Amino acid sequence: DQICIGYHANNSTEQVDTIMEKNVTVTHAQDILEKTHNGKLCDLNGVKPLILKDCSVAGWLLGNPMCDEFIRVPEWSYIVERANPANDLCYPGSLNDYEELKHLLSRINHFEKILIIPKSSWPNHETSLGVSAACPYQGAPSFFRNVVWLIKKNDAYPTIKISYNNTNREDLLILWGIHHSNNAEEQTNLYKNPTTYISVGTSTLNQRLVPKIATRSQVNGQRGRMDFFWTILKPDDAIHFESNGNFIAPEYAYKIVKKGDSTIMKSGVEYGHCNTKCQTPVGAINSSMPFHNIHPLTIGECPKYVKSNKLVLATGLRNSPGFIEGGWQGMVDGWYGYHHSNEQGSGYAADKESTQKAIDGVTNKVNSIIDKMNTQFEAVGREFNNLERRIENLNKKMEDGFLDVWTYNAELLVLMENERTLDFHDSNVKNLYDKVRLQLRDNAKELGNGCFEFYHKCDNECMESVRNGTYDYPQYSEEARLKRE
Amino acid sequence: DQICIGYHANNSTEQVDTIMEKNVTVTHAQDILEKTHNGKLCDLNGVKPLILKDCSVAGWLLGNPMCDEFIRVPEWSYIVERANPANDLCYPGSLNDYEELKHLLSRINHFEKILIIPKSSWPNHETSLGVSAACPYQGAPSFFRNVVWLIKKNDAYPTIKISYNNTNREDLLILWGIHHSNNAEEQTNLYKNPTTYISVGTSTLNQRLVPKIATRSQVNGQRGRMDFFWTILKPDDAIHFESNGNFIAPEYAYKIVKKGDSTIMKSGVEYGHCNTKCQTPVGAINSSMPFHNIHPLTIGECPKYVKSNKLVLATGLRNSGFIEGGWQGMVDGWYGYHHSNEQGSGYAADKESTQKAIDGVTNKVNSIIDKMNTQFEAVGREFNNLERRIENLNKKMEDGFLDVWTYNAELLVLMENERTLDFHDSNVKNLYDKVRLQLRDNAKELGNGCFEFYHKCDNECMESVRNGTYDYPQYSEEARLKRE
Amino acid sequence: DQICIGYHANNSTEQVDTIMEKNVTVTHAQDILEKTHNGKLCDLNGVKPLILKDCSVAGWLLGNPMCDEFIRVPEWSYIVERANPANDLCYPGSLNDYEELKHLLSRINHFEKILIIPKSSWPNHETSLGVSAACPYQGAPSFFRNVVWLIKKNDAYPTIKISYNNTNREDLLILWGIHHSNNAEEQTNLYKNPTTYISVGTSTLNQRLVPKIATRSQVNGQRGRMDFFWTILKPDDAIHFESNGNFIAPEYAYKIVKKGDSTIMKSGVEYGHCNTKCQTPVGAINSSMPFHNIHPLTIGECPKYVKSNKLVLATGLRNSGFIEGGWQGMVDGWYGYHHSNEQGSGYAADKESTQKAIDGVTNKVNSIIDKMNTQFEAVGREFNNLERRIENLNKKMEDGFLDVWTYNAELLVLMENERTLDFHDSNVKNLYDKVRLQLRDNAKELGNGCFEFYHKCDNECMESVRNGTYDYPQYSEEARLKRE
Ligand SMILES: CC(=O)N[C@H]1[C@H](O[C@@H]2[C@@H](O)[C@H](O)O[C@H](CO)[C@@H]2O)O[C@H](CO)[C@@H](O[C@@H]2O[C@H](CO[C@]3(C(=O)O)C[C@H](O)[C@@H](NC(C)=O)[C@H]([C@H](O)[C@H](O)CO)O3)[C@H](O)[C@H](O)[C@H]2O)[C@@H]1O
Ligand SMILES: CC(=O)N[C@H]1[C@H](O[C@@H]2[C@@H](O)[C@H](O)O[C@H](CO)[C@@H]2O)O[C@H](CO)[C@@H](O[C@@H]2O[C@H](CO[C@]3(C(=O)O)C[C@H](O)[C@@H](NC(C)=O)[C@H]([C@H](O)[C@H](O)CO)O3)[C@H](O)[C@H](O)[C@H]2O)[C@@H]1O
Ligand SMILES: CC(=O)N[C@@H]1[C@@H](O)[C@H](O[C@@H]2O[C@H](CO[C@]3(C(=O)O)C[C@H](O)[C@@H](NC(C)=O)[C@H]([C@H](O)[C@H](O)CO)O3)[C@H](O)[C@H](O)[C@H]2O)[C@@H](CO)O[C@H]1O
Ligand SMILES: *[C@@H]1O[C@H](CO)[C@@H](O)[C@H](O)[C@H]1NC(C)=O
Ligand SMILES: *[C@@H]1O[C@H](CO)[C@@H](O)[C@H](O)[C@H]1NC(C)=O
Ligand SMILES: *[C@@H]1O[C@H](CO)[C@@H](O)[C@H](O)[C@H]1NC(C)=O
Ligand SMILES: *[C@@H]1O[C@H](CO)[C@@H](O)[C@H](O)[C@H]1NC(C)=O
Ligand SMILES: *[C@@H]1O[C@H](CO)[C@@H](O)[C@H](O)[C@H]1NC(C)=O
Ligand SMILES: *[C@@H]1O[C@H](CO)[C@@H](O)[C@H](O)[C@H]1NC(C)=O
Ligand SMILES: *[C@@H]1O[C@H](CO)[C@@H](O)[C@H](O)[C@H]1NC(C)=O
Ligand SMILES: *[C@@H]1O[C@H](CO)[C@@H](O)[C@H](O)[C@H]1NC(C)=O
Ligand SMILES: *[C@@H]1O[C@H](CO)[C@@H](O)[C@H](O)[C@H]1NC(C)=O
Repeated sequence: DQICIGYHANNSTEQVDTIMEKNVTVTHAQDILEKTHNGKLCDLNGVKPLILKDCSVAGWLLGNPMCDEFIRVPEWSYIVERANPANDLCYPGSLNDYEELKHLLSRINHFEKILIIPKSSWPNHETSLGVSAACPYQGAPSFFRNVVWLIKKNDAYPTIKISYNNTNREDLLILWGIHHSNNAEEQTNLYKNPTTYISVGTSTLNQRLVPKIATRSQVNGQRGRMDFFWTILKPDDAIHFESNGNFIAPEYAYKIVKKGDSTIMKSGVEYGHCNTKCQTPVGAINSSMPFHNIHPLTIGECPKYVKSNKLVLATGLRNSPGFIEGGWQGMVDGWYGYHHSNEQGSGYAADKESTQKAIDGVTNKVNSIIDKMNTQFEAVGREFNNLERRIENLNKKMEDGFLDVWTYNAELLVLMENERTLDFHDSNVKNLYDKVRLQLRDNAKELGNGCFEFYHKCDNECMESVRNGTYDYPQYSEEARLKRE
Repeated sequence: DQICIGYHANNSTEQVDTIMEKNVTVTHAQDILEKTHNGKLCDLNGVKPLILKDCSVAGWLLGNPMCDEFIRVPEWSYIVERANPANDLCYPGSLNDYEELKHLLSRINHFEKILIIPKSSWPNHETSLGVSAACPYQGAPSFFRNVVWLIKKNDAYPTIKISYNNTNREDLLILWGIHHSNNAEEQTNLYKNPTTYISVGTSTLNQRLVPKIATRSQVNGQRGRMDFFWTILKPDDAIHFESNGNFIAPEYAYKIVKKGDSTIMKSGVEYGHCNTKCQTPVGAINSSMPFHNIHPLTIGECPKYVKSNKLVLATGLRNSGFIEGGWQGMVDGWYGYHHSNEQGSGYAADKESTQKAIDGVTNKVNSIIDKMNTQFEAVGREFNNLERRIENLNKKMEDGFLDVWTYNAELLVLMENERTLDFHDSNVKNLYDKVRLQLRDNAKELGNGCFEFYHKCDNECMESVRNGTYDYPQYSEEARLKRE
Repeated sequence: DQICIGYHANNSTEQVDTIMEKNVTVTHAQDILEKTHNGKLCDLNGVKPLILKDCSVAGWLLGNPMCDEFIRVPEWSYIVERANPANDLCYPGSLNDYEELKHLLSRINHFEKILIIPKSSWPNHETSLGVSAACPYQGAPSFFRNVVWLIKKNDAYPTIKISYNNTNREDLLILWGIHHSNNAEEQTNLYKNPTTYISVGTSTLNQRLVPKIATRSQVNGQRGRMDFFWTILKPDDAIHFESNGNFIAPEYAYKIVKKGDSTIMKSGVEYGHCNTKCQTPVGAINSSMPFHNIHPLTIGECPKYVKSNKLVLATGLRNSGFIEGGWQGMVDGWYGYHHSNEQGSGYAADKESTQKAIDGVTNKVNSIIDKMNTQFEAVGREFNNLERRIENLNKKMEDGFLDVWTYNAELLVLMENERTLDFHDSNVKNLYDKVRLQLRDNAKELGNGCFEFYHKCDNECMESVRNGTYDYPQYSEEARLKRE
């Protein structure tokens, strides 16, 4: 006749590492690292991204003939660009502050193309001959759709003086450019005048562009270049152009309303008609876990990126194949409990109160570590050019330093807390064993294995009497007194 | 006749959370989060700020007529500027490298205006016509006080060639500028010469400026523009100017002595006459706590900013089981005993056990506070509209450290509070063990944290049990015959 | 008559602090902070540094006569410049994007100087008169060796139009330059061409340079200046120069193959002919420790820099559940017993319990060391005077991380030290409870961790209780009357 107190055992193969012990198989565990993604590019917080297909932001904006004339998506959360975009700037050249303009255009709440300077405005210049082979539409020479390459008319290029007053209530993005000639003959042939200039003026802008006529390498079959420039014209301000040649004049402009900032994501995954709080170039993370290892360049409210394959928190008990030699595989209905083997039968019992008290606390342990990382803001990727490598290395030092801080702190926290959890489980059993110690002072002997040697007989009902804390010690005290022999 | 053990209880309503348990009332606690500021702007480590009031750095350096002429103070710890300063470049234009100038001027050990090029130095040029409505003073057109807008004299503008050798043993901040005419007629009207230049050269400078005669939009009623430039002439170098028009010449310069940095603060709070090691745009912080939630953009040896409303550390016992709860009747300690005797009944406290615990939890709180390193850091936003990528980097940095310090501080608190509550429980159970070992069969294990005396213990006996000097041989026979 | 459960004591003078207790003398400890360096500049992962000595990256690159040697290292891992290199640009001027060039050049896999434009290519110009006293060689006017200063021939300077196609499969770093003369006479007496230009064109480059004839200050005896420029010619592109005069033309160029990044180190210590994974400006760190306090500016796979001077982890026990403890006699374990009978008295140790403690504390120490993730990094200052806002961002980032690692590492030591000392206390209590449970009735507990055998037990039964093989029915209640 004896009563026993032990812990639970199941068939789990999951192991956890603690600060002092490694590879400790436990009954229950919880990974706080997310490794699952959608494999698709989703909407970010309800807004659809801008997916440019093998075209760059410059190509799309300036109107490369090989790009969708109108995306007519007025709003986007992020811009999706392929790694090495194909079409780009068909006529060789450059766009000023490109990387800044891209940051400006990463998240837009209104985008609408408008016609600010119609070709009718150029009565003494040729608007139809400004085309090239480097800019093709269906094999045919063409040019950027949103600008106008003006050339001489009647061997004469009269000085242009045109102004546009932004009557709209929205800011305007206005793009224009300068054509660099190749020799003096080419200069006079397109623009009668040999010495040329472009002057651009707004309330904040004061620009003097002058063409550079030199020998250059051939790119897309052209040795000349075209440098482009942009400005943001505020409501009720006016832009003032003046030139006598080499002018790539604006024809269309863009109404921008910008309330937020994002980044240009470089990815090739397809739009999945989904929504997500966190987008990575490889797929979307819908998770609440504090840490992830999917991809560094996330956008949105994301878990912290760590260099870890697994971060498993123990939520259970040491599994089995110290007074309590091991756990009971037969106690399938509890975490802490009792065992009896009286004259009538032998059975396994579970301590509901002690069990729930621990299940609540251990889940509170996981939820605390999970939910205290409520610090989730917005994020960005890569945005620096070839002569900005020092700032790029700055961003990399930062990302790596944060990588090291989160990974050390997360891996150590799991190790420190898992040691405490397993200890917390050990202390719970010992207090239960001390509960029956005080209930059966001399009416039972200390066997030492977590079991108690009943001098007197207990029925299955007396066993539930030691359990339930409903046992009378003087009821059987004299029987134990005689059992001493 | 019985003896018991029990922990102290208060009227405290303070609640702490642990890693496994939430909303646990305690008798004592401490918040390691600073939440208060003095509501004023103060001297930082003894040095008064420079409060440009509705003036920008540009309009104070150049002489805007609506800004303060004199530099009252030769040194400052930080600059305070309003959000959208009203008096800035009154004539429309620009100041080169303005953010870097601002950063340079943000903390200065010595600033002193000096006249470098007297207005007498310009005999064949006009020194008095160079005003504008855009820069008004007392109802009349004026201009920046620290430079000169030279104009033609007798319909002629002789090519200027002037040099200034720095003989001041300290660096000099020198400013000049270029005037952008509006049309070829304006140009000859102010400077007879239609094509003009400005050549500035030092030991390190090689600059050539040319006006941009072009149609611009009216700002402050002018379509002209004035671009200003600057430089730091070293203590034995000379600056050489040459121009034949459009020259905004330097008249005054500043002797600079720079030994530290500390960004421009944007606040509208008034200057209280106080000192602080830590200044925010809303107020100053006088604290030794590790963490705070006052403002992101501090200056000085400040606590770490976190996104937390409170960081409370439990330093006491759980407030009102095996001990059946706490004793609100206990007044003179944290761990105590209960005499229940026919001679007398009362409460007593373990003097050493309590003091060992209050010293430890005090060491726990003091350790968390004292291990924080405070480095002088000036957090400010110093990037213009075409510098938004670098601003994003700074944001990511600020935001990352915020997320680290908040996560650590929140989890440190939860974790150490679970340990603090179990540390009180272990110290209590050790007192139960001391009494249990001294009286095995002489006392009875009631199980509710109390002992049942078979023997009748004097109030002198009761102290001996606490003193750890009970003699089981004294009346072990009493218990033998009592067990019936 | 007595057996006792006690712990080890030694003669260690090492103290560690804990979250609740300070200056706790322990038996064994481990400092996880590295403080020692060999005092030499070493190779990084088997690659030699490039130790420019009193020469700048521009002097070495452009071929300063005073620079001691031509190109000698074909691959490097980092560059070593002296704080203020003495040589640099012997003729006064500048080099465009010098700090971005120094970044690219910081870690180069392949580097080879090649002759791209021989002097035979300048028939109608003079390639021999392009010298200056500023570049002095051996007491004689000289000049940069990798670039040629072209001068008129027969009072004529015919326009240069020249193209170099990159026929190599490696990229080519090409440097050219422009000379700013001082007055219109010097311009004619050197280039016989009053208005001059320099156009440089590649597949990506489209430059126009025009001299600035202007009064400047004397540097190294020259009021003139030379501004140099560089570009990277890709493997099948060609560069095209055109120039009326003032051309400092490329003679030599460098084959570049770049496959990783580093930074430039400012140090004066010398090569030790050693190899390391981690390099500071004062020496090299060969350590697995997670934290170090040597220098902030490290290149390589380094530990985290912290401000602390001691991070001592505790691996043993307190030094003078036995109340006194402090058994200086025990030498072969941490936990053990002590016997007392007619044969004699001596100390014994528990092998199974002690070993699991040593396994545990060392696995903790290893876990703290081993869980640190080290990335290759290069901490250096790469910003100029008009970049001090970026420098501050760097400083804030560095200083922000220093504060993060210092606090967390300090609390880690403190928290885990106190938990380890207390877990050892649980282990000696596990031994006492095992002994007390077996001696159910035949023995009394004295209170000091010891047990009084009423029925005196000799050497033979001491091993049975120790081994857990104690036979309770074998000898029992022999002398109940010993208690009387
Ligand atoms: C307008 C044109 O086609 N010019 C070509 C030139 O013809 C001259 C003619 O226009 C003029 O009236 O009379 C002179 C003789 O007095 C010439 O007959 O002949 C050159 C020699 O072959 C051509 O150069 C070639 O240009 C090629 C590129 O063609 C395009 C281009 O597709 O980019 C043709 C475009 O029509 C033209 N654009 C405009 C707006 O007129 C451009 C433009 O000239 C350049 O892009 C500006 O730099 O050029 C190849 O580059 C080829 O290698 C080159 O020989 C002239 O195109
Ligand atoms: C010096 C002056 O007042 N010029 C005004 C000009 O008068 C000319 C006269 O100076 C010359 O001798 O003879 C010609 C005819 O042969 C003229 O009579 O007349 C212009 C037409 O109204 C004025 O333009 C107006 O300028 C306004 C601004 O006035 C100020 C200013 O307050 O900024 C007046 C200042 O005295 C003057 N500064 C200097 C140093 O002389 C400036 C200066 O001209 C500009 O700032 C340079 O761009 O202008 C308004 O802008 C108004 O809209 C405009 O019509 C000439 O001011
Ligand atoms: C060859 C000669 O005699 N030139 C005369 C000048 O030497 C003299 O002005 C003086 O120039 C001095 C430095 O002389 C060099 C130099 O840079 O070291 C000597 C070089 O031969 C010469 N290089 C060329 C390509 O001609 C060089 C060059 O002229 C300048 O560097 C152009 O910037 O000058 C020194 O700086 C003296 O302080 C200065 O007086 C002038 C004026 O008298 O007449 C020249 O004939
Ligand atoms: C463990 O027990 C569950 C009970 O449903 C069973 O489904 C599962 O297959 C078992 N796993 C192994 C490895 O036996
Ligand atoms: C340089 O060489 C290759 C092969 O000869 C040729 O394809 C290329 O066009 C050349 N580039 C120039 C600018 O001459
Ligand atoms: C643009 O139009 C409005 C209304 O006619 C006017 O007030 C404003 O001054 C104009 N801006 C410019 C630069 O012309
Ligand atoms: C996202 O994760 C939560 C649990 O973290 C889950 O309940 C939810 O179904 C997931 N979202 C989608 C679209 O499946
Ligand atoms: C709690 O007790 C103290 C005196 O011990 C008293 O000053 C204080 O007002 C009391 N607080 C409450 C809420 O009763
Ligand atoms: C400035 O003054 C001192 C003494 O007159 C002189 O030694 C120095 O060369 C001068 N510096 C310049 C750039 O003229
Ligand atoms: C700052 O705080 C301390 C501690 O509360 C206080 O004694 C003092 O009055 C305050 N004084 C100053 C100068 O900040
Ligand atoms: C402590 O004992 C060791 C021998 O193991 C000895 O080398 C050392 O000098 C001793 N230190 C002191 C302070 O006695
Ligand atoms: C680094 O330290 C260990 C231990 O002292 C040593 O065995 C090893 O030789 C050292 N390696 C180098 C390259 O110095």
